Amino acid sequence: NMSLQDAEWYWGDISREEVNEKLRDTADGTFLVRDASTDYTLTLRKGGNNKLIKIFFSDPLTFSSVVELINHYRNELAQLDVKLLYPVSKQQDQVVKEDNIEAVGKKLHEYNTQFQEKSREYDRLYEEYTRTSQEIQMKRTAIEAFNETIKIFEEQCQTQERYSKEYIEKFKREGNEKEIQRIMHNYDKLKSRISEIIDSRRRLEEDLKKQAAEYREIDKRMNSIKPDLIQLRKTRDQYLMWLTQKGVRQ
Amino acid sequence: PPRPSSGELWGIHLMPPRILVECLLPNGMIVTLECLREATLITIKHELFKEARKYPLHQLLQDESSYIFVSVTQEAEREEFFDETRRLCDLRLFQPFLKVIEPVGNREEKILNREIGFAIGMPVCEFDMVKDPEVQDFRRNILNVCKEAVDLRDLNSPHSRAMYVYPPNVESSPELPKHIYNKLDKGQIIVVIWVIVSPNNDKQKYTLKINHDCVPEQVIAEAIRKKTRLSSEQLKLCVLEYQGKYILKVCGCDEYFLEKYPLSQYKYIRSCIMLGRMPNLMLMAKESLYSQLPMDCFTMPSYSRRISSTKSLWVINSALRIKILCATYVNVNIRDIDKIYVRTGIYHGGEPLCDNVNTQRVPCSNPRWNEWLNYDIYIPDLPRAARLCLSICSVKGRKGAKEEHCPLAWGNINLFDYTDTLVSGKMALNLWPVPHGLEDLLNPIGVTGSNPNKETPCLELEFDWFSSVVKFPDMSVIEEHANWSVRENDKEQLKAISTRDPLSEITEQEKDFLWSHRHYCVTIPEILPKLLLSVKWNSRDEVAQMYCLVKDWPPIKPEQAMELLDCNYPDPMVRGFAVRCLEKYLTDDKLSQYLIQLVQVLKYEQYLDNLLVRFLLKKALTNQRIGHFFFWHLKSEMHNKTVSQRFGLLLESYCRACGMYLKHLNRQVEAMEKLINLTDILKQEKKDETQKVQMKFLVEQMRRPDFMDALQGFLSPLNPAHQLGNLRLEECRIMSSAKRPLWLNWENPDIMSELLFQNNEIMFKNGDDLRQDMLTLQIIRIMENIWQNQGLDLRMLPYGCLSIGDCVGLIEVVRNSHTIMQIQCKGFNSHTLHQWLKDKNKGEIYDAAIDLFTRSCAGYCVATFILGIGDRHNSNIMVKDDGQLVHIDFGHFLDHKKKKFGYKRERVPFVLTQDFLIVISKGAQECTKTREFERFQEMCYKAYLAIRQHANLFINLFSMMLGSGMPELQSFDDIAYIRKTLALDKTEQEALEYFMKQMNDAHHGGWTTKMDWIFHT
Ligand SMILES: C[C@@H]1Cn2ncc(-c3ccc(S(=O)(=O)N(C)C)cc3)c2CN1c1ccnc2[nH]ccc12
Repeated sequence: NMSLQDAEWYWGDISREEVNEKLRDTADGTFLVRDASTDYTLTLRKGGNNKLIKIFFSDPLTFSSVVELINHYRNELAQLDVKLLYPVSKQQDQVVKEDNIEAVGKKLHEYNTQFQEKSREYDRLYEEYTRTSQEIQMKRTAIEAFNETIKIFEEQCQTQERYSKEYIEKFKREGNEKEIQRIMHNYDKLKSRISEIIDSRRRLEEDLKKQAAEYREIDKRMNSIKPDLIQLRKTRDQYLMWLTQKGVRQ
Repeated sequence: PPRPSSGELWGIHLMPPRILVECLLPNGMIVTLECLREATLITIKHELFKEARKYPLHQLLQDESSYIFVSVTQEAEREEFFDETRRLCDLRLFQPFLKVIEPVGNREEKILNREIGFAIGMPVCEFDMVKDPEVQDFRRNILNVCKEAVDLRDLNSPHSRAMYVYPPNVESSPELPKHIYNKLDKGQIIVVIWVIVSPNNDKQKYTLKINHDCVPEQVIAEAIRKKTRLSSEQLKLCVLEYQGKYILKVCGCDEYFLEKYPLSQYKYIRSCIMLGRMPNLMLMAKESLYSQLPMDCFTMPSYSRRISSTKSLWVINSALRIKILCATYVNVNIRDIDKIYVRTGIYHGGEPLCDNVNTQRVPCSNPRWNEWLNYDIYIPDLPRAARLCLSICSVKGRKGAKEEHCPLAWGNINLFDYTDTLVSGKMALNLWPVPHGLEDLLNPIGVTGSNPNKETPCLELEFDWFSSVVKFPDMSVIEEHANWSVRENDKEQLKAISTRDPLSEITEQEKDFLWSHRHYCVTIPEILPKLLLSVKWNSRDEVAQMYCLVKDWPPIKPEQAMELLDCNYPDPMVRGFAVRCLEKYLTDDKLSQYLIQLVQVLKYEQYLDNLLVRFLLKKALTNQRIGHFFFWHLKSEMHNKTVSQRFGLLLESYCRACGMYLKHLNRQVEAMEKLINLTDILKQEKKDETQKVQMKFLVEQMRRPDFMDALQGFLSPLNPAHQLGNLRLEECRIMSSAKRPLWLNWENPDIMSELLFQNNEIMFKNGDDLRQDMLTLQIIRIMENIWQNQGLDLRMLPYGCLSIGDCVGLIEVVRNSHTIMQIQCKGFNSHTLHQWLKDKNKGEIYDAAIDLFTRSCAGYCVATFILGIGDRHNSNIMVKDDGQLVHIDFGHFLDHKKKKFGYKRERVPFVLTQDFLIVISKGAQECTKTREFERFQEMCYKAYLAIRQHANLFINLFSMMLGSGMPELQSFDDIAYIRKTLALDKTEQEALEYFMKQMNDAHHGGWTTKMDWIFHT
């Protein structure tokens, strides 16, 4: 009960959504105290969840102050089976390394400029990512349609062969040169066509190999921007909060 | 696979007028035949078989009538063309060819499977291929719902057929609001009954006056009496005994009064009373309709005829552990990130059952771990709906001590399968891309199961082996374990907890309280969602006890049971209870009103076969109005690989049993494919061409017989009671906006179209995501309904909007409307808007225009503020000539500016300009001091508090839409915005003070309250 509003764990007028960002992926024992929607609310991290414990905890009240109730469980805490360990400190003062309103304001304008430019590049990359992913899907469907087409034209050669074998046998024995030439001319036209369909599939397979490579490169570029964009927003938002606190408040 | 485009060939949107077709004869010969792009297959076959005589081995060819054509489609399917009346341009061919074959197998099954496959946008044969026994079980087992539905349809034929095709468009309750009843002349309505006195089809009107609660037959009886003849009282009574041979129809559309409901309970009539408009009905013979209704026949498909030790989970004495082996690859820049690891969690809904466990960090180039991960959960303590949620994350530890963690790919797996077997052995899981905007390392809201695209990061896993197959215990075993597990100011506390919103904070003290009083809770059954969140789901002792309470739990209102179907309630008993409530109490009216949310929560279901899908399919197959929207909402998501298998299998079972509606739906689908293709040509090949050149191309292609055949004579997908007749091409235009939407106009072919609307105007838009508008418009309809039922006549007039696919849909055009910018252009001054409305509404009708403007303006003022709609301006707000305000293109809702700008404030999208204030104040100098403005403020205050009282419904509706994939609706923290705008953590009086300050800040003063400061009186 040494201090009052000086305490590092007290945050005051901050929403549950803000506390959820502060406790995200934190170890069991992480905690912070804030003002209730009314009276205060202690939020404790336990088993991957944030636990809301109201401060009025049980009816026989042995706590004299908010700092006395916290420090009692901070040192030694089942009556469940969890003791208050690492408190979220007001660390956030270090993010803004400027003295006056003018210098902070100048740095916020810089960060916001960088953030909007990086946001615009991220959205452009995301549209390219989507478009590339969609076109890769189309080329994969078109290759399957080519495979099926080539199978049918091959079946056609086989069918031409089965049905002409005995007729070419007879025409050669009957001396009809014009009739054999007409058969092999059609077969040539069929083979010429299967060659053209095969080359078209081959070209599409190349374009897909190239677009699949572009995709991996777009994915890599986005996996690089994402963390840098998040950090930039965090900085920007921290400088904005600094200016709100330093400036005339309602 | 699904068709890449809506074009006539692969890489060719439109075929040239004449095209060369490679024809493969059954003798092995190839013939190149030039065909007209729109020639039918019967013509091509005849032209081919004539030509084939000039080619070798012609003697081996049978009569042309012995053969049909077969070819590869844009879906990579070998389709048999049994319908030779179809045109070459409509065959969806991959390449220009046709193979001649002798038709074999079951002709009937093949034709039906093609029709279903066309509707669904996916070949049926693709399902027969699927190796998963859960899919094959779904396909066979769902057929009992199909057979039930079709048998209920022939129960009382033909009335039961008519009731399916034309269900009554009725409200949920016959009771009318006082202000609606007072619009009547001592409980009586004046109705106009029309008779088509055949032949020559001559119209006669009967201005009839009857009681609002008159059943349709009672209305028919009065029309019989009031008919022009001469007969006495006893003669008019015996002629009335020969009635019940007639039915009532709405003039101008396909709405029928087939059921015995009060006339006022019919939405058309209720709307008529409200608007003060005269109801125009058409009397027709029962036989005229019953003869037009065909008998629907369901056929058992071919796949139905063919076929595709155990330890309890509770006897397994160990903790949970999963081995993460390796990942094939990750797409990362090795110079930008330091290490990669696998993040895992055990979830029940979006709540972890224990702390998250990570693997060790490893290099980008070498994604290998071979690490058993240990979870703080006893294997018997695993709830039935438990899931493994994982991701491969990247770590960038370059700036100070600060680390940057980002997910690269994610995946979710049900720890128990559809047969209650616990996962065992080795498992390969294909991972999914991270959704845009998602920053969390795990995605527990995301779908479960492997990514169907196998050209993605594949994570190799290993589950424990227990020398046998582990099954989750049966209910009998669960029930016995619950028995082994075993002043009144606290009764008031439970009442306060039950009234709170679904996303209000619940303390650990409240959880322990709710759990301690779980048996009294049964007195307040609506406390169930709050109580279920109090349960420790990581403890089989508590769950077993919760299952016992749920089994005997009293039913709750459907609007409350709907919450138990969202992503926070995954337990099959909880979801089962929720479904049983909807079966008993959910009306067709409300089912149609919340269908979109009910379809999205299907995505949350762990398995294909469940009580919800069976309930929805039964209803879609019992009511065509539901069936229509059930089909279109499922079809609109068929491009989405996360849900395409589930939605495709569902759609297959729907199309197999919907009867004749499949033919009407295929007509809608082909009209849409041609609109998609037309818009694709304009956006791609013709994008650098002028509006005049684009319009010449448009009028030329729309005039093609194949285009005129597909886009005339079909039902409107926005409302199937609306018949789209002949296209009025002189009214059809391309809009000057970026996405170049089509503004289309059709004739209404209804014999009495002039009494409803002679023209049907619809906008077709390709390029924009229409789901946000679709959701916004639906919320506006629910808000207006709350308002009307509470006595507030704040007319919104929300236009129809339907998403039909990936950034493609239909938007209903609001008749006789003009943007504020259009009015401002015709004039410059701030009085220009009020001047326009004076010129449009002269003398006597002036007051009704200002009133309508004020009422609609207040509705929009409150709705846009609560929702956080996209900013309003003179180009997205319109006014009808009667005064009715209509807001268009909402696009974004909730905190859509949260990331972009760090500012934390609730926006006022709709700030009433001096121009709007001048209208409300009837041209006064000081606008905010008028009695008109004071009355307008009172309307806003009433509208706002009315929505705040119904907050749980709106929060539930947004919670059910988290599955959708809308960027502004990804987490419950996104829904937190309406908790702020509705000031749910404040008192009713503080909330009104809050709304007033928001309006005061945006309008720079003028907003007052007649009520006192201390107590609002
Ligand atoms: C089809 C919907 C609803 N609707 N109803 C009537 C109109 C309309 C359009 C223009 C004009 S005008 O300016 O006087 N004119 C002479 C050109 C007058 C009325 C509209 C527009 N609208 C949208 C358009 C685009 N994107 C949208 N997203 C959601 C709705 C929406």
